Amino acid sequence: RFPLTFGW
Amino acid sequence: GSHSMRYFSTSVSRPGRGEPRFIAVGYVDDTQFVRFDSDAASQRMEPRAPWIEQEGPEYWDEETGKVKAHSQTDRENLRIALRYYNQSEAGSHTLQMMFGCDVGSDGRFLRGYHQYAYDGKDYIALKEDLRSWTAADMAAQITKRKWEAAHVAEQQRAYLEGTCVDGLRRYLENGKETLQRTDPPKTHMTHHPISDHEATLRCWALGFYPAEITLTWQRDGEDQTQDTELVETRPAGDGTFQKWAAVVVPSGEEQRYTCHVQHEGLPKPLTLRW
Amino acid sequence: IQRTPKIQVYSRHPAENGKSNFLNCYVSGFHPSDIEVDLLKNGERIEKVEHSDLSFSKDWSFYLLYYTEFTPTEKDEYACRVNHVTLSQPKIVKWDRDM
Repeated sequence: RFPLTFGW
Repeated sequence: GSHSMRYFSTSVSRPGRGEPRFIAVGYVDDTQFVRFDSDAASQRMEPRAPWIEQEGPEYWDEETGKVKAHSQTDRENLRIALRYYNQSEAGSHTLQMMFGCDVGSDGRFLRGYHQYAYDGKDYIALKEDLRSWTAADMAAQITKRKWEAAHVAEQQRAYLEGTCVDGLRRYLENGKETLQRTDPPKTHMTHHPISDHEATLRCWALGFYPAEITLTWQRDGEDQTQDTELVETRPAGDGTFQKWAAVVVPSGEEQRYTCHVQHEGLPKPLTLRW
Repeated sequence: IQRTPKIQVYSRHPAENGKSNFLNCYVSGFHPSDIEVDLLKNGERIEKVEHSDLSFSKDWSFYLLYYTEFTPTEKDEYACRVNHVTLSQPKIVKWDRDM
């Protein structure tokens, strides 16, 4: 299950 | 049998020649099971291991969703990056991310990871406790402030300790025959004279899984950590791996050296002698 | 932000003339990810060569496996040719049954 991620 | 799940993503900008190249792969241990490539025609998350194919169309949709979203987030991250360091839009830049979780034999949470590199150097990573980030430079400071303000960690910590590992177990159960068996190395030794004053002992290990392995060469029982050509471990291309180790040996002394092999697929560690 | 590739050219199974096998060229530990990799038969680059998906080690550096289904003979010469920004001129590495 691929991660949720966030903007730099 | 300790186990790991990992995702890797690379985005490489092509100033002028289109949107960034984005490639993502996933691994349970040293078995890749999925990939996304922005350039490929399929434009979906794709399988790369027979057992993940058990998953329903639901899973494919949602995984494709997320890897797609992440790729868009990368596009912006690259743009933001330049802005932070004031770089040329003409240069090509690389943006990498790793994510995953580790479990032990019992199947329980060991470790969780979520880290990034810009241009191949550390940028920002989630600390081990999973509650704060480590920021490698002043640009990454700004990123970190946002992430604390946004309380991103509270989500990552929970996801890793919760859903990541739950996903790990489920893959390990499903891809059992493959991921859970451990293949031992077929070992042998070869001899290669090079002069009248010297010869080469090379110790092989072939057809092994997982890739983790230790080859060590001894003289009289004394370690030879300094005088030993060692190759980076390498894949057979059939899901097994290979490595070898070598020593230059004074002609007549072949019998002074021994080769040592450790691999978690061996009941006992091995001694090999020419 | 700059790392030269390690090149390894080798077969999947122990080489036996007349038996079909796989020729592999493994590049590893390089950066950035732009890399050209050719497999040669007597200096002539082999056409249908495939490769794994770009991935990377703990240290951020990249690795790729390139392979083709081939049938070695005691006559034929096989080689990996590689280029990368860290390389001034393409690197040719000869396949040695023993290395």
